Amino acid sequence: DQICIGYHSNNSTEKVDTILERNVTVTHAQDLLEKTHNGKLCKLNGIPPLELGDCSIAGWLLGNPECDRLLTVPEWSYIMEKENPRNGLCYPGSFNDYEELKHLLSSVTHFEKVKILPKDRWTQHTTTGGSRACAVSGNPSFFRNMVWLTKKGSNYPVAKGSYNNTSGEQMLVIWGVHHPNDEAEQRTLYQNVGTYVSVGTSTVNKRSIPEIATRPKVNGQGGRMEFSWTILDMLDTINFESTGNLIAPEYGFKISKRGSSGIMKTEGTLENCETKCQTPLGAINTTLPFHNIHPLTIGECPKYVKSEKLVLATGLRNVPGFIEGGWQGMVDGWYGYHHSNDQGSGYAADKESTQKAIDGITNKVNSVIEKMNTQFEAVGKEFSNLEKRLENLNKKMEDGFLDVWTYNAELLVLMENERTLDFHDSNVKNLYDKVRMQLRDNAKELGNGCFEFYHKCDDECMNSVKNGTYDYPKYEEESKLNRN
Amino acid sequence: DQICIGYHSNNSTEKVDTILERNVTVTHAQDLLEKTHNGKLCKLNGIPPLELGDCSIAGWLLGNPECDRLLTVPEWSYIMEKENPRNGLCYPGSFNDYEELKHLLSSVTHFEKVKILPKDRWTQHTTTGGSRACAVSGNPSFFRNMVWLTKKGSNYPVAKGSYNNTSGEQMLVIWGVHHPNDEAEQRTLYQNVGTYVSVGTSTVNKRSIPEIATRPKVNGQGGRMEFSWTILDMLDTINFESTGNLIAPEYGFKISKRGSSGIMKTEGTLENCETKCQTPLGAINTTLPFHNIHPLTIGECPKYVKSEKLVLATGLRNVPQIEAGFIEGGWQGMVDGWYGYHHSNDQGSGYAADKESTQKAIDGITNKVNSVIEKMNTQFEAVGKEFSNLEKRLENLNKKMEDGFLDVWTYNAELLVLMENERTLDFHDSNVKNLYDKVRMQLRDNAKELGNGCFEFYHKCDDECMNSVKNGTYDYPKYEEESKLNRNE
Amino acid sequence: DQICIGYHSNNSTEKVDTILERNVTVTHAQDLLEKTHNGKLCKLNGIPPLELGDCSIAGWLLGNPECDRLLTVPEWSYIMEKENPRNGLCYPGSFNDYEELKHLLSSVTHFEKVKILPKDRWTQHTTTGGSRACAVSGNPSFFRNMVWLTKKGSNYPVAKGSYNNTSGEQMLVIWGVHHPNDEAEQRTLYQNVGTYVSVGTSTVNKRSIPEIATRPKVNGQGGRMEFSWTILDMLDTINFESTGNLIAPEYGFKISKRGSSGIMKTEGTLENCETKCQTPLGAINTTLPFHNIHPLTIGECPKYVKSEKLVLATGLRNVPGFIEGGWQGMVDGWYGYHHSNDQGSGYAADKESTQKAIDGITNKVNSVIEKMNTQFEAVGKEFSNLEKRLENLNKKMEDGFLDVWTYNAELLVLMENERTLDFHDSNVKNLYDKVRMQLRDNAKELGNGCFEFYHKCDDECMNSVKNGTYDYPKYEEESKLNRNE
Ligand SMILES: CC(=O)N[C@H]1[C@H]([C@H](O)[C@H](O)CO)O[C@@](O[C@@H]2[C@@H](O)[C@H](O)O[C@H](CO)[C@@H]2O)(C(=O)O)C[C@@H]1O
Ligand SMILES: CC(=O)N[C@H]1[C@H]([C@H](O)[C@H](O)CO)O[C@@](O[C@@H]2[C@@H](O)[C@H](O)O[C@H](CO)[C@@H]2O)(C(=O)O)C[C@@H]1O
Ligand SMILES: *[C@@H]1O[C@H](CO)[C@@H](O[C@@H]2O[C@H](CO)[C@@H](O)[C@H](O)[C@H]2NC(C)=O)[C@H](O)[C@H]1NC(C)=O
Ligand SMILES: *[C@@H]1O[C@H](CO)[C@@H](O[C@@H]2O[C@H](CO)[C@@H](O)[C@H](O)[C@H]2NC(C)=O)[C@H](O)[C@H]1NC(C)=O
Ligand SMILES: *[C@@H]1O[C@H](CO)[C@@H](O[C@@H]2O[C@H](CO)[C@@H](O)[C@H](O)[C@H]2NC(C)=O)[C@H](O)[C@H]1NC(C)=O
Ligand SMILES: CC(=O)N[C@H]1[C@H]([C@H](O)[C@H](O)CO)O[C@@](O)(C(=O)O)C[C@@H]1O
Ligand SMILES: *[C@@H]1O[C@H](CO)[C@@H](O)[C@H](O)[C@H]1NC(C)=O
Ligand SMILES: *[C@@H]1O[C@H](CO)[C@@H](O)[C@H](O)[C@H]1NC(C)=O
Ligand SMILES: *[C@@H]1O[C@H](CO)[C@@H](O)[C@H](O)[C@H]1NC(C)=O
Ligand SMILES: *[C@@H]1O[C@H](CO)[C@@H](O)[C@H](O)[C@H]1NC(C)=O
Ligand SMILES: *[C@@H]1O[C@H](CO)[C@@H](O)[C@H](O)[C@H]1NC(C)=O
Ligand SMILES: *[C@@H]1O[C@H](CO)[C@@H](O)[C@H](O)[C@H]1NC(C)=O
Ligand SMILES: *[C@@H]1O[C@H](CO)[C@@H](O)[C@H](O)[C@H]1NC(C)=O
Repeated sequence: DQICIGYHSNNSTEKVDTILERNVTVTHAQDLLEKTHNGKLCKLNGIPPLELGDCSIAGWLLGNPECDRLLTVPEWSYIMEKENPRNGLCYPGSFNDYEELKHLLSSVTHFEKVKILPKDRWTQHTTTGGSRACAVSGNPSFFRNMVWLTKKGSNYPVAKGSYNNTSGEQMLVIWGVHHPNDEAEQRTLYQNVGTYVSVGTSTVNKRSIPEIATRPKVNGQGGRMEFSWTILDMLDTINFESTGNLIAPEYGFKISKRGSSGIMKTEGTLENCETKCQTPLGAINTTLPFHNIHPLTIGECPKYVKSEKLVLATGLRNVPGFIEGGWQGMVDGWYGYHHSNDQGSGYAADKESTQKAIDGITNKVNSVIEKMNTQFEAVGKEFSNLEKRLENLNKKMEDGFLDVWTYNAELLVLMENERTLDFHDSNVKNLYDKVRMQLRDNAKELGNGCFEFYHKCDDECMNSVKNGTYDYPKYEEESKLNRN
Repeated sequence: DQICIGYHSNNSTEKVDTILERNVTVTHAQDLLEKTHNGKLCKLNGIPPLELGDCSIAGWLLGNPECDRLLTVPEWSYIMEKENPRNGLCYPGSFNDYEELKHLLSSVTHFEKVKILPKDRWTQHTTTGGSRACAVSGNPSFFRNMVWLTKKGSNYPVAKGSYNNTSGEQMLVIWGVHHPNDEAEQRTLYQNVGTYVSVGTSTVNKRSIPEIATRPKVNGQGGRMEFSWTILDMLDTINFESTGNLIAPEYGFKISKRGSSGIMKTEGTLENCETKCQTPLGAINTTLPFHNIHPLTIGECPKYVKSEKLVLATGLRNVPQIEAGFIEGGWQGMVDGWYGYHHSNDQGSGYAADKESTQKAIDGITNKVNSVIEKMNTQFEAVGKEFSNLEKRLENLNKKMEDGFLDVWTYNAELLVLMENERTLDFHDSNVKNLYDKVRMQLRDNAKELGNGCFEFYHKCDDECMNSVKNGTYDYPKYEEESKLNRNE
Repeated sequence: DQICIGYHSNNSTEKVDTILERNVTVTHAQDLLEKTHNGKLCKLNGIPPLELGDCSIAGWLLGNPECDRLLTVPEWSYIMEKENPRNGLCYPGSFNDYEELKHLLSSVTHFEKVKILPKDRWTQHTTTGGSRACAVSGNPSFFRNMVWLTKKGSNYPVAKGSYNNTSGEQMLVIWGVHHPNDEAEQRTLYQNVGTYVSVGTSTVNKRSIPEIATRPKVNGQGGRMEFSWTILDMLDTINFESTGNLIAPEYGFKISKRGSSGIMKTEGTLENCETKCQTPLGAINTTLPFHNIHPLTIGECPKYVKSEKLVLATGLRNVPGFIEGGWQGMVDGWYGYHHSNDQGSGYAADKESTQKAIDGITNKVNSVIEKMNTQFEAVGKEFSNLEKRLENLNKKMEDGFLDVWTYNAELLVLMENERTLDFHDSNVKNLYDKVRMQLRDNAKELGNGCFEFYHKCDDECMNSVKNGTYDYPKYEEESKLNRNE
C-alpha cells in the first residue's frame, strides 16, 4: 500500500514573473491587460460624435463660410478636432479666454441656436460688410453668425441692442471688436475717431477702445478682430452700445443637454461601429480591468497602466511523489492523494484543501482588482502660448500619477505571484505532514513522498486515512508483528 | 509525566481583515481610525474664531453697514464663512484679486485698524454721499471704512492724499473707482469728463479710467464700483491723485500677529468648547493617528484616510477547542503569556506560560506597530483655496491633485495593514511550531508523540527535571539508560 | 564519522533595518544612497556655466552698465543666479511676464546678438538720453542694448521702424515704455501729450498709453519703465510706431543652440572640475542609484530620496552545526557541508544551492534598482508676487511626489531585507531536511544540527551523500546489524 501526495500537472505554456524569478511556467494564468484596438473612430452608445473636419471650435462657433455643414448640429458624445485645423479665424485676430471656453464645452452636450438680435433691426447702419479673407466663389463674405456694422451714407448713429434671457437655460454670447491698420480706414468705415464698444450685464462690464497699428498682412489683411464671450444666466440681460468698431452677434447658443463629454485631438474620420469607450487611436471592447493604449479616454472602460505585461498566476508550478515533480494523470483537483491498494490503484484527489485554496486565490484576485478602482483618470486640457508653466505643471502631475499607479500595479502582481507559488508549496507540504502525523509510526517513509505501510490494511483503512479517521489503537498489534 | 505546547485563547470578538481571508477573529486588535466628532464649532486653544455670520470678507473689510459688529475684532484662530454670504458688496461691483487676498488672510491673525487718511482733510470736496443700496433705517448710507468724494458746489479740484507707513508693520490699503451708467450721471457727480484715478507706491503704478456702460439694476443701481488693494511695505509711501471717480480709504489694516489659520466654509454657529483641532463638521478629541471626517482641518490632529475601517492585528487567532495542543486549538488557561507550555507531573500539574519567546514576540509586534505608525507621518495635508469663475482649469487641477494624493495614501495605508495582518498571523503560527520543534529536538527520542501536539516522556522525570526541560537544559547522557530499559518493555 | 550543515560567518560590521527588528548585523551589505559632495560649482561635460555674478537676467538682457562683462557670452550648460541680485533694473520699473521668459530660457543655450535697428537711423530724434540711476564714472548713462528716443529741437515726429527676421532662427525682441511723474516732464521730453506706443507682429497687437502719476523715489528717480518681449518666428516682421515714450531696441537675441539647461539659485563662484551632475550645494560623482543632497539637479545622476540611510541586506545574519550558530572557518560559499571521515575532516561548501541563492539575490537587487528608475524629477520654476496660489500648488505637488517615492523605496528595502533573512534561514533548513530525508533511518540525529552515521563508509560514500547519490540498498545490512547491538 502506497499513498503518495503530489500536485496536478498539465501542458500549459503560460509564463509569469516574480521578485526572485523571471519567466516561470505555471498551470493557469489570468491576464489583466488588454493591448488591442480596432483603430476606428466611431459611435459611443449609439450617439455619433461631432466631426469638425478641417475646422476649429472658434470657426464652428463664429460661422466660418467653409464650415457651413455645422450650422445645425444634433446631439453628440465627443468632439473630434485636428491638432492644427486649417479653417479657423477667417479674418485674422484673437479669441479671449479661448481655452476656458473649450474647458466649458468639454462638459456641454447639445446646443440650441437662438436668434437673439436679428439683422433687420439695424435700420440706421449697413449690415452687408465682408472681406476677401472669407470668400465664397470669389466674392467677399463674412462670418455667418455675426454682423458687421458700418456707415450708412455718411453717419454712424449710436448702436444699441438688448436681450433678456427668457429662453429657459444658460446662454453663451460672443461679440467682437475691430482694429484697423490706419486712421484713413477707420474714417472710411465708421466716420468717427475715438470710438468705443460697451458691453454690460449683471456681472460683466467692459468698455474697449480700438487699437490702430501697422501690422503684417495675414491672409491678405492688415487688420485684426478681437472676440470675447460671456455666459448669460436665466432672466438676465445683456446690453450693447457702440459708436464704432462693433461686430454684433446674431445668434446665442442655448445650453440644452449637458453631461460628460470631451474633446479629442485626432486626425481620423468617423466610421460605423458602436463601442463603449473610445481612445484617440481606436475603440476598446474588453472586460479586463487594465489597458495600455492611451491615457485620454472617453466612456466607461479600464484604467491605464504604462506596462507591457500583467499576468496573475492562479495555478501551480509546471514541473513534470512531490519531491520529483507533478502528476499528469490527475484531473479532478489540485492536490494529490494517489490510490494504490492490492485490489487496484487509483488517482483520487482531495476535496478538503482544494476548495479552501480556490476560495483563497479567488479572494486574492478579487482584492487585487478591487484595490485599483480608485486610480487616477486624466482629463484633457488646453493651454495658451503664455501659459507654459501651467502646461508643464499639468503634464508633470499626470505623468507622476501614472507612474505611481503603474509601479503599484506591477509590485502587487509580482508579490501576489510569489505568495501564490509559496502558498501552494506550503499547502502540499502541510497535507503531507498531516498524513505522516496521523499515520504515526505504523509505516516507513520511502523518501520520494509516500509511505510504505508497516501494516497490511485495505480500501476501508486507507479511505479512513484520507477522511482523517485512522485509528492507531484499532490496528497496531499486527503492525508490531510484521515489524520483526 | 506529560508536557504539551499550545497557545492562548480568550473571549474577545474583535475582527480583523487579511489579504487572503476576510473577517478573521483575533485575540487583541488595535484600532487606528477615528470616526466620531462632537459636531460643534468652538474654540482652538482658548482663542475663539472670527464668526462673520451673514457677512463676506469684502463686506467685513470695506465696512458693510450690516456688518457693524465687526468694526473692532479681537485676535482669532480661524475664520468662519458661509458658502453664499448674503451681505457682501451692497453697492454692486467687483473686487480685483479677491482670491489672492483670501490666500494672504489664511495665514494672518489679528489686524489693527489705523486711521491713515481722516475724513476731515477733504475740505475742498463733499464726503457725505451715500446710496440707498447700502441703507440703514431707510435713509441712504455708505461703507463705514471708505469715503465717496463728490463735487462741492460746481467744482471738483484735484484730490491728493499721501501716507508714510511708520506703524511698524506691513499695511493693507483698499481703494476703488466708480463707474456711472451715463454721461449725465458723471457730470452730475463730478463735473468733469475724461477723469482718472492714479495710485502710486514704490512697486505699484496704476491709472484707471471710468468705464460708462448701460447695465441692468443690481440692488436698485446701474452703476458699479471696482475695488483694488496692495500691501504697503514698512517705511513706504502710498500716493493718491484723482480728477474724479475716487472711493478713497479712511482706515488701513496693519498685520500684527501672523501665524497659522484658515478660512472654513460652514453654516453653523460658535459654541463653548476647547478643542485641539477643528473640522467643518465638528471637533476631534482623541489620540489615534487617523480619521475620516473631512479632508480640511485646522489645528494639530490625525491625518485623513478615506476608509471605513483600519484595525491592526496584534494578537493570536481565536479557534478554541470544541467541547490538548496546537493541532486542535487554543487553551483558555493561559492567562500569563502568549505561548502555552502546559505541564503535568506525577504529583501535580499546571498551565505555566513561556517567557523567552513571549517577550521577543511582544517586542517585535510593538516595533511593527510603531513602524507602521511612523512610516505614515509624512502624508499629504490638504489646504483650502478659492478660485474665480474664469479659473476653472486651475480649480480642476487643484481638486484632481488633492483627490489623487488622498487616493494614493488611502491605498498605501490599507495595503500595509492587510500585509501586516497576514504576516503577523503567520508569525504566530511559525513561532508556536518553532517552540514545538525545539522541544521535540531537545527530547531527541526519549518520548512517543501522541500526535495531538505533545509527547509523553519515555523516561520518568520529576518537577526539577521537567522544569529543566522547560528551561532548555535537558541532558540525554544523564537519563538515557533507564529510558532505554523502559522503552524495551 | 559525521557530517554537519551550517552557514558562513565573518567579522563584518554592517547593520540593516527590518520591519520587525532594527540594527541587525549582517555579513554582506550593499549601499544604495550617496551622501557626499565636493561643495564646488564647476563645469558640466566640459562646457562652463554662465556666471551672472551680481546681475539678474533682466540686467543681462537689457545691458546694465554694471554687467558689462556679459556683452558677449559663449555657450553654457546652466545659469548661476543669486536669490537677491544687486544690479537688475537700474532705472526703476517692471518687466512683463518675467517668469515666462525665465521658463523659456531654462531650455535655451547659446544666443547670438543681432543688430536689428541701428542707433544711427533715428535721424529725427535725440538718442543720447541717459539717467543717473545707471551712471558710469559719475556721468549719466543708459542700458547698452536699448535706445532712449527724446525730442530733437522742438518736434517729435512719428517714429517708425521695422525688421524682417531673416536670421535663420527664432529671435527674442524686447521693447519698453516710459512713465513720467508729471505733465511738465512729459512736455519737456516729448512735446506731445496723449502719446502712444504701438507694436505689431503677425500674432501680437498692442497699443500702450503712458501712465503719469506721482510716486516715491527709487534709485533717486520718480519715473518708471515698463518692458515687454515677444518671440519672432522665421520670416516674420515686427513693426514699431510711437509718438513718444518709446524705448526702442537695438539688438535681438537669436536662439542658436537649444538643449537642456536650467537656472540655479546659488551664491558661490566657478571652480575647476569636470563633473557629470551638479547640485546647488555641490557636484556629485557616484555610481549608486540614489542620493539625498538636493531635489534640484542639472545633468544625469541618481534620483532623490528624502531619507538618511538605505542599505540592502545581501548576506546572512552574522552571529558567531546550524543550531548553535554559523561557522567562522568556512570560506568557499554560503551554505556548507562540514564533513569528518574516518581518515580526515574538512570544511567543504555546497555549490548547487549557493548558486541558486546568489542568482535570486542578484535578481532581487537588480529588480529593486530597476523598478525605481521611473521616479519623479523636480524642475525649477519661478513665480511672481501675485501668483502665490500657483506657487503653493507647485511646491505641494513636488513635496508630495517626493514623500510618496521616499516611502516606496523605504518600504521596499525593509520588506526585501525581511524576505532575504527568512530566505537564508529557510534554505539552510531545507538543506538539512533533504539530507535527513535521504539518509532515511541510517542516521542518529545528534541534535546540534548534524548526526552520526549508522554505517561506516569512506570518503567516496560521504561524497555520494553530499551529491545526492546515496544508495539505501548498498550498505543497509551492516547498518542494521550495528543498530541491533
Ligand atoms: C452723491 C450720491 O451718492 N448721489 C446719489 C447716487 C448717485 O446719484 C447714483 O445713483 C450713483 O449710483 O445714487 C442714489 O440715488 C438715486 C435714487 O434715489 C433715485 O431714485 O434714482 C437715481 C437713479 O436714477 C439714484 O439711484 C442711489 O444710489 O440710490 C443716492 C444718491 O442720491
Ligand atoms: C532725456 C533725459 O534722460 N533727461 C533727464 C532725465 C529725465 O529728465 C527724467 O528724470 C526721467 O526720469 O532724468 C535725469 O535727470 C535729472 C536730475 O539730474 C535732476 O537732479 O533731477 C531731475 C528730476 O527733478 C532729473 O532726475 C536723471 O534721471 O537723473 C537725467 C536726464 O538729465
Ligand atoms: C426680463 O424678463 C423677466 C420676465 O419676462 C422680467 O421679470 C419680471 O419683471 C416684472 C417687473 O415688471 C415682474 O412683475 C415679473 O414678476 C417678473 N417675472 C419673473 C418671472 O420674475 C425681468 O424684469 C426682465 N429683465 C429686465 C432687466 O427687465
Ligand atoms: C517716511 O518717514 C521716514 C521717517 O519717519 C523717512 O525716513 C527718513 O528720511 C530722512 C530724509 O530726510 C532721513 O534723514 C532719515 O534718516 C530717515 N529716517 C529713517 C528712520 O529712515 C522717509 O524718508 C519717509 N518717506 C518719504 C517718502 O519721505
Ligand atoms: C521677409 O523676407 C522674406 C525673404 O526675402 C520675404 O519672403 C519673400 O517674399 C517674396 C515676395 O515678394 C517672395 O517672392 C519670396 O519667394 C519670399 N522668399 C522666401 C524665402 O519665401 C518676406 O516677404 C519678407 N516679409 C515681408 C513682410 O515682406
Ligand atoms: C466694410 C468692409 O468690410 N469693407 C471692406 C474691407 C475693409 O475696408 C478693410 O479692408 C478690412 O478688411 O476690406 C475689403 O476691402 C478687403 O478687400 O478685405 C472688403 C470690404 O470692401
Ligand atoms: C525570460 O526571462 C529571463 C529573465 O530572467 C530571460 O533571461 C529570458 O531570455 C526570457 N525568455 C524569453 C523566452 O523571453
Ligand atoms: C465585443 O467582443 C465580443 C466578444 O466577447 C463580441 O461578441 C462583440 O460583438 C464585440 N462588440 C462589438 C461592438 O463588435
Ligand atoms: C467574555 O469573557 C470575559 C471574561 O473576562 C467577560 O469579561 C466578557 O464580558 C465576556 N464577553 C461576553 C460577550 O460574554
Ligand atoms: C465578514 O466578511 C465576510 C467576507 O467574506 C462577509 O461575507 C460577512 O458578511 C462579514 N460579516 C459581517 C458581520 O460583516
Ligand atoms: C477629551 O476626552 C477625554 C476622554 O478620554 C476627556 O477626559 C477630556 O476631558 C476631553 N477633552 C475635552 C477638551 O473635552
Ligand atoms: C541600533 O538601533 C536601535 C533601534 O532598535 C537603537 O536602540 C540602537 O541604539 C542602535 N545602535 C546603533 C549603534 O546605532
Ligand atoms: C569620480 O570618482 C572616480 C572613482 O571611482 C574617479 O576615478 C574619478 O576620477 C572621479 N571623477 C572626477 C571628475 O574626479
